[PDB]
Amino acid sequence: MTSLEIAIIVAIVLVIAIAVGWYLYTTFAAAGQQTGLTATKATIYVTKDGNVYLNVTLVPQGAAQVAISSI
Amino acid sequence: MTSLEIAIIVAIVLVIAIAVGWYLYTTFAAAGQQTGLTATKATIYVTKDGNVYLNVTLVPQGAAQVAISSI
Repeated sequence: MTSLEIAIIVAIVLVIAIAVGWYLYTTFAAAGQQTGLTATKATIYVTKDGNVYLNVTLVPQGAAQVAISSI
Repeated sequence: MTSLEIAIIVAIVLVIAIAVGWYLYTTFAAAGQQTGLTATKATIYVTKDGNVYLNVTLVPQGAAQVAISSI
């Protein structure tokens, strides 16, 4: 087909290819941030007056600021 | 044919040829401006008070001012 046609088709083709490629990149960058909490040490402490409190040690697995909902 | 005829025919022929040639040029110049958006980084952010906002990085593919319709 005429070079005009190859011009049009290559333009649209390149736009679509770049879009999909950097879509893959962004999906990878979002999947790499999957995170979660893990505990390495926990011993509930109790005082003489009845006050209790948990003294735990956390380590965030991943690269993010995990949000604690409830204990 | 008589040079009168060749004069007439070459005039009309040259007009038509120039018209079609610069038609091809203008079609190429219009096809070269095919454009589109592409994203390279996107991470939705959320505040403590519930306000959310997307912080994306855009790069226009092509040579034009793309118009965003909806997200």
